[PDB]
Amino acid sequence: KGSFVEMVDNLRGKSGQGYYVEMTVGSPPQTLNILVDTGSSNFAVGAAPHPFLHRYYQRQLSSTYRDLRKGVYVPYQGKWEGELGTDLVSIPHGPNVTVRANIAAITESDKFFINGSNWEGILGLAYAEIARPDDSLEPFFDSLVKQTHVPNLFSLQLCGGGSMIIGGIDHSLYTGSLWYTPIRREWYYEVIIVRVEINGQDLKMDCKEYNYDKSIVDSGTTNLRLPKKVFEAAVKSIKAASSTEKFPDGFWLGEQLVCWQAGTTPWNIFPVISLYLMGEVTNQSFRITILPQQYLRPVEDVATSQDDCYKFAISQSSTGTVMGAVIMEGFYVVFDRARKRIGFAVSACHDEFRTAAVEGPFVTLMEDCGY
Ligand SMILES: NC1=N[C@@](c2cccc(-c3cncnc3)c2)(c2ccnc(C(F)F)c2)c2cccc(F)c21
Ligand code: NA
Repeated sequence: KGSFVEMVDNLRGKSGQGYYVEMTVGSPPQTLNILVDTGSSNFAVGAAPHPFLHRYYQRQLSSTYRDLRKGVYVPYQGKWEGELGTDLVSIPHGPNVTVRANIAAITESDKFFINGSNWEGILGLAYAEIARPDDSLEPFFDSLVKQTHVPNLFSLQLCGGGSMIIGGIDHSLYTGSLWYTPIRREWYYEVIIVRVEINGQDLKMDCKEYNYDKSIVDSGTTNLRLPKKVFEAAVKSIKAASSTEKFPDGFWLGEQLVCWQAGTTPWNIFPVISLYLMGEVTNQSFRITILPQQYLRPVEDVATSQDDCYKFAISQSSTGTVMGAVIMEGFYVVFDRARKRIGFAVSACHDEFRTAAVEGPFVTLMEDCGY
């Protein structure tokens, strides 16, 4: 155990409900399913009964628990609040190690836990800068790296199951080349989008529009979220490409499903979306190409099962671009913290006409694209 091979397929999930890894907290170990979240920096676990919780962290049963005598209140679409402490943590299908880490024991929450998601807490994988109550609460990955010989890198293969490879890159999880984009600032995993194309047609905006006010890679968000101006242009362009069929406005707003008779989804009418990411060299970029099989999220429901029903998984944001799970799915994503960069490669996990791609280089002879 502890080898990248034994880490393959260590993630599970429910579509739109996040991807989770099995973890243990306390001594003796208490097994919990934990949402893998690149969009936050707290390790926070249900620590009191809840209607949506199968199990929860019982601090009174752990001799290794240490109370930090400090509250944490996290309002955000909902909220969670609790108490801080430290305890022994391990990932049974991860590295062969046990570490002492900060843990926020969630004692009260609103719209945080989801009915039937199968997870009991969240593993915030981003940086200390966005940790709550402040940057002095060391995130889990920082403790893991400080306490062991685990390399300062992790990778995610999200399969729309999947794999979280801690401390390395597993070559069996992707094909082709790994293309790197710089982490602009170590808070969220912030990146820069330099160009957006839909059906190979450039949106023709100043590239700063794509990164208003930041662009991040977030496994804890389902959708591709875009700033208002970008979102409006994307929708207009997708509507034009798919004009042979007209859908309700609620569909485009992500509040209404679109259904087709089972096996008849007209994938061909929907365009490919290309996001060009800043390269590791000046004015060089690479693109990641997403198919409608990624941006039209199937909604599993026995009641609608004579059909295949989808939610449009692209939505408006007022807090910048969010490259959520629907974007990460079908790409092997390397969070290369040691080299302050994020790598993308086509994942080993489309149709007979098109395939998702990671390709480059592209030259734009260009202004700075960030805020
Ligand atoms: N990326 C994020 N992680 C948060 C979160 C909280 C609860 C459930 C999910 C989730 C639901 N469905 C599918 N995937 C994920 C995500 C989050 C917000 C605040 N505090 C934390 C904390 F635990 F670190 C996490 C969250 C809330 C809102 C916007 C976001 F970008 C995130
Ligand atoms: Na180390």
